[PDB]
Amino acid sequence: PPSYVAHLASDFGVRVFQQVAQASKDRNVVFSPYGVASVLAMLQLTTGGETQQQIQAAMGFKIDDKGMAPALRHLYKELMGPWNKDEISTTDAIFVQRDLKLVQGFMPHFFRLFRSTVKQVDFSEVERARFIINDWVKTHTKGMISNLLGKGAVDQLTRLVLVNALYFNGQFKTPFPDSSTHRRLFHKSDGSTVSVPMMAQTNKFNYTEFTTPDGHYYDILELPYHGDTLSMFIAAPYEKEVPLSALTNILSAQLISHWKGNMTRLPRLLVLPKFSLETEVDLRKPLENLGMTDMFRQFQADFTSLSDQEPLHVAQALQKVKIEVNESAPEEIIMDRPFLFVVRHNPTGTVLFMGQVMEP
Ligand SMILES: [Cl-]
Ligand SMILES: [Zn+2]
Repeated sequence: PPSYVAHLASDFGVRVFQQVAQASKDRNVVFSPYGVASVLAMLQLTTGGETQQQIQAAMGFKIDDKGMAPALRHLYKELMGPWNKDEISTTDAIFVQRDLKLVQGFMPHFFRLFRSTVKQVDFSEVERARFIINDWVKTHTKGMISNLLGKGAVDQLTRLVLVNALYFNGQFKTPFPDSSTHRRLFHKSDGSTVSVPMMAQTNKFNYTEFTTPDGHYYDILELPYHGDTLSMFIAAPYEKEVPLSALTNILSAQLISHWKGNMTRLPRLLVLPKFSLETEVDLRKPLENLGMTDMFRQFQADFTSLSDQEPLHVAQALQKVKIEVNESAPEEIIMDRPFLFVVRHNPTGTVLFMGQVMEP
């Protein structure tokens, strides 16, 4: 049912998300499982030796394997095509220090595969190199993702920067009435409460309930987008006493597919907090946790496919994502507690976005 590579990409990106979620247990996190898989799929082409092994081992595939590069290319083009209706602004980029002899033939080879190019910049001009990179990222995200590199992120010694940014403000197939949006009490994991804008809509929603292995029931709702291609999945334990982590730790691309397959439409009243999350994740620690350590270590990093004439290592590997959820006697579903969301491309089964709303 899913694309073989879409599954590999999604499963990989999900494992990375779980690493971020475990690190920031009680903070908001919005992440792109597909984005991180994609930028790391590209990194495979620049990477060699042990550094490549670690990435390949973690992703479950080699950009080397036959048809693997086309597959990703087709997947991307499928996700970003006009037929989707619901726009997704995304960008990735490898920035390399200028005046470093690159492996003759790599540039055009990288382009033939991913239809992107490696950008060369002078990190010597720290603040200029930083603006060049940030303005690129903003320019290629409808101007939505700004300042992806904060002051200090890069210095005159930076030689390789890895960047990925996404913005999504989708429009629901069935919109929430503006009039129903009101301030409502949200219960945070620590037991405290804040009053936040929540949307309300009675409709025949896609819904189903799963149990955690330990037997805790949790609600899952699917909110399709007007393009009939993407869907948001909202999931959270029914019992507030059960932490959201109980879901995040069992999460997988495959589980989400089962959620979808078990959905039935039922007259429901959904109260869902209106929210706008922006998050930058430093991919280093999460990726290191998954066995990919070489790529960040100066002289141990093997990027000999990109440049064998001079040592390289990733100074920064950063993803920044902005997601906005807005308006665009039946059973009552109130998301007044920390919950997961998943944005999914259903035709391919790709997990584009994933996040936890710990505090709207
Ligand atoms: Cl919680
Ligand atoms: Zn299955």
